Parts: sequence; C-alpha cells; structure tokens
Amino acid sequence: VSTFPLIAARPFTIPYLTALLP
Amino acid sequence: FESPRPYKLTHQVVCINNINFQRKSVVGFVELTIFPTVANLNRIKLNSKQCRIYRVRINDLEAAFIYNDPTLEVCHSESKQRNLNYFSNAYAAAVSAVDPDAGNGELCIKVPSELWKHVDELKVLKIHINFSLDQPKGGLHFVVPSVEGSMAERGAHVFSCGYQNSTRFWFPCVDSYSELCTWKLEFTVDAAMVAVSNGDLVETVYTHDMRKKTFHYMLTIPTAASNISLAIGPFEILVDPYMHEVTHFCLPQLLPLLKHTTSYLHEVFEFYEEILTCRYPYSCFKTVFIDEAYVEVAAYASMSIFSTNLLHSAMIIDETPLTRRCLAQSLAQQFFGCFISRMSWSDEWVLKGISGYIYGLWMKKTFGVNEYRHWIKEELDKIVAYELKTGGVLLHPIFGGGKEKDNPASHLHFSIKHPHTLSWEYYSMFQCKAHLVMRLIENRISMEFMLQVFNKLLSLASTASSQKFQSHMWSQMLVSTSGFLKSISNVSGKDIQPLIKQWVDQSGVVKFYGSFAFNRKRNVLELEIKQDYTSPGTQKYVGPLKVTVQELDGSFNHTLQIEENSLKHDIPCHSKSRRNKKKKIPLMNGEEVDMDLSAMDADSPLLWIRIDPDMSVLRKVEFEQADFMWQYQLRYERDVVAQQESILALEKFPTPASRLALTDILEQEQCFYRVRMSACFCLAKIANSMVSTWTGPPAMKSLFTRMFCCKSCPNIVKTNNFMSFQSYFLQKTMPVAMALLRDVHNLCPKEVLTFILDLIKYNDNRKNKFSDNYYRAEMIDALANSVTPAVSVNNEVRTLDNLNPDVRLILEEITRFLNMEKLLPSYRHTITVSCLRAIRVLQKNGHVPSDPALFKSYAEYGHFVDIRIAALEAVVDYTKVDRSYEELQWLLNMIQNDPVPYVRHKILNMLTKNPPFTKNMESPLCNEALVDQLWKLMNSGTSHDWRLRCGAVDLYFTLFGLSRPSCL
Repeated sequence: VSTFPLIAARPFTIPYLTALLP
Repeated sequence: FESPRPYKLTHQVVCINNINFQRKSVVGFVELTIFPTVANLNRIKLNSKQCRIYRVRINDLEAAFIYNDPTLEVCHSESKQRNLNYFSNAYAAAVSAVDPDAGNGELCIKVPSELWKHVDELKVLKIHINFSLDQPKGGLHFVVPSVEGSMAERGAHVFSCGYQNSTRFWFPCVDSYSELCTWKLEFTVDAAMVAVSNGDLVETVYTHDMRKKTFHYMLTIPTAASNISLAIGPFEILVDPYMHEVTHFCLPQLLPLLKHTTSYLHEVFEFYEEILTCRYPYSCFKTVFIDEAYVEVAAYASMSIFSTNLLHSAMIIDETPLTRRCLAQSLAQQFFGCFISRMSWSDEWVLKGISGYIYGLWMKKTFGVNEYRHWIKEELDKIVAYELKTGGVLLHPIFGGGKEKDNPASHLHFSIKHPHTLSWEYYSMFQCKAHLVMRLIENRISMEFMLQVFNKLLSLASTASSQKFQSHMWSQMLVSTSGFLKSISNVSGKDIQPLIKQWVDQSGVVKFYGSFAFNRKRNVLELEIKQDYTSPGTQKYVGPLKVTVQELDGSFNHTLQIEENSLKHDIPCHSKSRRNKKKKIPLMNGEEVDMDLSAMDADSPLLWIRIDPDMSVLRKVEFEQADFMWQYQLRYERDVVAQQESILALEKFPTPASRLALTDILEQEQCFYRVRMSACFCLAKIANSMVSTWTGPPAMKSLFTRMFCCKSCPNIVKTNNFMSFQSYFLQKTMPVAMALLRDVHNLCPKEVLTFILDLIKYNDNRKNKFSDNYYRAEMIDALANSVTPAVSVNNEVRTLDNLNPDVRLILEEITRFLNMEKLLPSYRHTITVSCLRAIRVLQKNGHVPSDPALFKSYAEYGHFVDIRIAALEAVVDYTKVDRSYEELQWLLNMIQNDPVPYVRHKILNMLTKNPPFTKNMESPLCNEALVDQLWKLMNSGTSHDWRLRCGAVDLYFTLFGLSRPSCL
C-alpha cells in the first residue's frame, strides 16, 4: 500500500467504445 | 475442366426469422433450385453442422433424413492409438468423407420412388427445409454487452465470423465452394438493427407493418455459398463523397472515426481499375466493423467484415499503414473471393497469389516503393524462417488419389485436398509464397502481360456472369490453375513450367554458398567467383539464374548460373581502374558523388556482390566480402535490401569505431526509416562489443544532440518534434537501442537509465496534434529492455530491499503509466500492453516475484483483446519457465471455455511458438493425465472451429509429435 499500490482491473462491459475514443 | 460433382444448382433463398437474444437462437427455412445430373440420385447430400433440422420437404413431400457428425471424435472414444500419425490420417480421411466431393453422407435425404420416377421424368426440383440454429457454438456470433436489460437492445450486434467453409456451420449447403448460384435472402430484423449481406437492397419498406422490419437482399450476380454473411445491429454511414455508392456500417458512438478512416478508399478503387480495366464489378461495396474477428482480414462478396481495431481516427499515426494496408487485402481478395474461384482446395494458390500480389502493386504506387521492397524482405523472412522450422509449403495440383499419400510435406499433417488440416503458420506462409511466386511470374513475364492475362480472366468471367444461366455452359468462373497456366502461355509461352516445378511444385528454400574469390587481384585469371551450394534437411538445387555485381564506378555485371553446382565463374570485367586518385568519380551510378581510397584499394576494382537484387529466388545468401565493402555499401547503395543485409552482416562480427562512424553517418540524412531502426540495433550489438574497447563515447546521446534542436536544445531535447515522420519513427526507436548499450561491469547503462527517465519527464501538451502515445510505449519498452538479471545474488526477491535501486524507479514509471491509462486511457491500452510485457520481463529477472496473478487478472473477460492477448503471451512464458501446472490447466480450460475466437487462436499459436513441456525434456510430467485431456480437446470440445483443433494438432506436433508419449 506504500510503495506500489497498482489499481486492479475494472473489467467492464464495453471495451471498444472506451479504448477507441479520442 | 468440369466438376466431378453432380446435381447442378441455380438459386437459393434464405429466410432468417425469430432471431433470439435471450435463448439466443435463430430459425429459418431454405429453398433450393436443383437440376440433378443422373437418375437414381436418391441419397441427396447437403452438409452443415450444429443444425437441428425441423423438417425437410420436396414439393409437399417430406422425404427421408440422414444426419451424421463424423466431424466429431473417433468411432471408439478410447482408441488407444493416441499419437499423431493415426489421428492425422484418420481425421483427414474422416473430414474428406464429410466432404461431398465423392459419394458421401452428412445430409442424405433419400428421394422416394414417386419422386424418383419424377427424376426419370424431370430433373428439376425445389427443396424446402425448416431448421433452427441453436445457440451457435462455432458458426456465428451474438456479441452481447453484459447488461441484458436495455443495452441488449442498443449495444449488441450479431454476425457470422468463420473460415472459408464455415457456411456449413451457418446454414446447410454443398461443399460450400465451387457451386455457382444466385440468392434471394429474407431477413427478420429489428427496425433499428440493420442487417447486411451480399447482393442488393431489392425489397424493403417499413416491412410487414407489424413491429419489425424484413430485408430482401438479392444477389443476382452468380456466386458460391462461402461469401454470404449477415451483420445485424450497426449504424449506416454512406461514406460516399467521391464514388457515390460505398457503404459502411459501424456501432454507435464510433461513427465520426469512419469519417477519417474510410477515405483513401476512392484512391484504391481508382488504382484497382487502373489495373484491371473494368469497373468495380458489382453494384456496391459494403463494410462492417465489429468488436471481434475470427480473422482480422475477412473479406466476402461485395462486403468486408472485420474488426473495430482499425479505425485510426485522425490522430493515431502508427496505423497510417495498417488500416488501409488491411483495407487493401479486403478489396483484392474480395475480387478473387468474388469471381475467380478455386476448382479445389488443391487449386487455390493462384487466387491468393494474384490477390496479394495486386495489393503489393498497390503498395508500390501508394507509399514507399522502398517500403514495398522492405515488405518483400519481411516476406522472405517469414518464409525462410518457417520452412527452416518446418517442411515445405507446397502448391499441389497432385492428389494422393486412390488412398495414396505422396506427402513428404506431411512433416506434420495432411494438405492435399483440404483446408482444415493446416496451421495458421502454414496458411500464412501459403499466402506469402503466393506473393513471391507471382513476383517470379513478373520475373519471367511483363507486367503489361500480367494486365493482359488478368483482363482476359475477368472479361471471360464477367461475360460468363450476369446472364440467364447458360445451361451446361456456365462454370467459366472456376478459373483454376491449369487453364490459367494455359492462358498465361497463350499470352506468352515461355518455359514457366520449369518455374512451376521449381517453385509451385518443389516447396524448398534455397540457400547459397556463392563463394567470393578475387581474380584480377593483379591476377592472370580475371574477376572470378565460385558458385556453391549444399545444405539438406530442407534444401533445393536451382541452377541457371544470374548474378548482379557493382564495380567501382561501373557496370552492373550480371553473370549466368548453371546446375551441377561445383562451379567457378567469371565477371564481365571492369576496366583497369588505376590512377584512381585521378579517376575520382568515373560515373558510379548516375551523378552519385563518393570518394574513398579507404578500402583495400591497391587491387580492389570490385565493390559489391549480389545475386538477383530484385529478390527473384527464395534465398538465404551466405558469403564473405571485405568489411570495407559492406561498410561502404552502407555509405550508400540503391537497395534497402543491400542496406539491411549489410546491417545484419556487420551486426555479426566487427568493432572498429569507423563502423560506428559510418553507422551514424547512415543515420543522419534522407535515406530510409527502418534502415535506421536496424542501424540503431547495429549500434546496440557493436557497443555491447565495446566492453574492453570502449573507444567511442557513451553512444547515441550525441545523436539526440546533433539531430534534434527544438529551440537549439540546450542539452535536452523536449518538445513538439512531430509532423516529420522520419523523426517520428526515429525518436520512437532510438532510446530502445540506447537501453541496450551495455558494457560488462554490471552492464551499467546508468547514464542511459537516468536519461530515459528524463525523456519520460519531458512530454508534450496538445501542441503536438498527434496523440503522444506510441512514443510513451517504446520508451516503456526501452525500460523493459533495461534487463537487469543479476541483482538478487542470494534471495533478494521478496520485498527485501524494496528491491534496488533503479529497478524501483522503473517500477515507479510503469506504475504511473498503468494508472494513467487506467484513467486517461489512450488508444487500446497500448501503453498498458507494453507495461505488461515490461512487468513480465521484470519477473524474468526475479525482481518482482514470479507470480501470475496480475497477468491472470488481465487475462480476464471484460477487457480489450490486446490487453488480454499480451497477458496470455506473458502467462504462456510463465508456464514455460516456471512450472505452474495449475495455471496451465486453467489455460486449457479457458481454451475450451470463452466466447472470443481470436484469443483461442492466439493462445494456441504462441503457446506452440513458446511451449512448456517440451518434447523429450519432460520434467513436468505431461504423461500423467495431460496427454489425456489434450487428446480429449483434440477430439472433444473443438468442433466449434477447424483451426482450434488445428492448433491442437500443432500442440501434439510440438509436444510428443511422431510417437507414443512414453506413457505405455
């Protein structure tokens, strides 16, 4: 929790509308 | 000439009704228009899978019904012969029997004696079949956002992905290729959800006036069954403005991206009819984008249906090739998935030949004739690498007919009559050899004659199309290998049947020991070099060709070759190039300007060896020159081919600092992009050879100095360094090779480390209009190429130092970018992908411990493909080196169980490229039960698609190929 607390994965419903959105 | 297939066919009608999103099924009736060939044609066979028929009928007569699935397992489930060879042969014979290209049975409705006497009277019938696709478990796709309440209405789509003959898996037909028919197609659609298939919008108003709509697509143009596919749900954009009928379909909130994406298409159609001298031989062209692909390319009749990864919406520069690159394939194969058509699987190669070659011709006259040649070199890279991994990629006309084999290329599996035996490695290299054999047909025959041939092809085809069905006189659109060859020789009869029997019919790559000798080294013998070759395992002996040599400032000397290859040969000699302080430039190549006496120039009137710089013969050339000649070729040559091959040859051995000098000199001009990328990797290798010979500086910092002035750049280059795409790729590449620069004390790239961290600091605002994305990605990969294997001397894996020291800084940066792309996300989580590769390489040096649960949490369902695909590559190497049995079991269970095809494709592909459990090295004990489950997954659970069990065939190729697995 101190040095590197990476956010875990969300995984959500619709990936393409998110990852292909300027 | 003709088909050995009876019962000629004219027309067919589909009618999809009651398409479900909840129990997720489809019902429909088909009708077929048949002219039978001979009487007693009783057990009429069609073919499909995963199709519960509801009823069959011929003219209000439900006749008989036969329904087998030998595409499933062995007739005994415990046939203990659990090796390759029996399974390969048995499966080959099995699915050959599944094919109706013989008297066979999958759907043999028997004709009753009433209707048999009608056959004796009239061989004209109609066939009406009610049937229902279930949840499609290997034929179709119901892409569903996991909401199911309301967004199942707006947010889902439905289509058919599949391979060549997957029309079987969608609705019952023939051996689906090579049956010329025409179709009327009835589509029960939502009023919003638009369905797109072949043919034309022939009958649609607000249809049936009740709650929904219903579409009539009629394809009048006579085609075959493996072109038909229906994508249901997207949104219309005509992206017409230049050619008025170009039709595009994409999911909502994706639309203006097409407004950038789709254009340049008009230029492509302009190019293709500059080739073919026709029009786009159709009504319209239809294009569907989709979040999935069984295959990224996929191209059907008047319609290409492929992924929503290729939008490249106006700011995303690195898909400047790729998008229209793949669009090129989705037009060219279109035409030859249109009209020219294989008479058998063993007849195809001309198809993919001419299609891929045509879009190679596109790649000439669209961008980068030097990148065109670069692309050809990568083709040879793929082909040489694969047929030295494996056996040949052969283009049969020849059968093993009569239960015969005749297969030296059965190094794994069957090929002769069948698509569905092959690997994607094999099928890819099939297409690659297709490109290069059409280049050989350039090499014997005029491009103008190629235009002549193809125009004659399409003239005869388009003539033979679009008529009243000339009875018995119609199959001219099967334009396969033999008559095509005949038409070639009719245009110009040359000795191209030797070209066939060399390259079409001897699948062998040819290395070359053309051994450099040096006559006129003030020698009595004059300018001589010996020809040599022998290297079996996979060899081939090609004789009579020629040889291309550059003199000092003089003739491109070209010299014949022979078979019986213990040969010595001469050169059409240069002049006495003497007093060359005075002979400064006697015309090297045009008005090129160069002077060096730096080489061994007492008696060296030679400059460069070459065999066939236009890359005729499939080659892997091995020889030796003076290193001066290689470096001076890198001072200039008019071939990217020559430049990167001297890049490789000087990546092997040398380290003078003059090498470094000429490398950097090569990097700073207008020469070529990717030349400079491999030149960076040259500097990487050679400065890694500078441990005791650190003569030059800490390299390449001076290259960022002397090449990059923002505002004269007072010691650090920062800002806005784009719109000049030489510099774009070059800045994208160089710090990776800088992160390679290591000299053996602790390999110590500390200056480079801190420098790259500073590069990551100084990134730009929206002054760069270009989405500063991949630059981040490869700076991250440079950090991934800061491979430090040797910190943990004894046990330092386990939070001990909070492991130290620069590794932690790299961890800080990658942690930042992972959470930024969790927040920003910029374009496909491409940064996240490079990060995941970096984190695995950190596990491969034992700094963050070898634990998969991160990557496991990125192999999950609801992420992007590319994330998921890189996580699977990672966890595959995890199960390679680490011996995790359990996650392997998980992996195979997910190979069984997930909806996405392309992950199964790539799991099995790079699982086989990067295997654990490697054959005859069996420490992790596959013999226990893993062979059992693997044999099961070859048999069971894999009738979804062909290529999944083709990959399982590849698994048993690699893991314990040609034998018992040492179980019993």
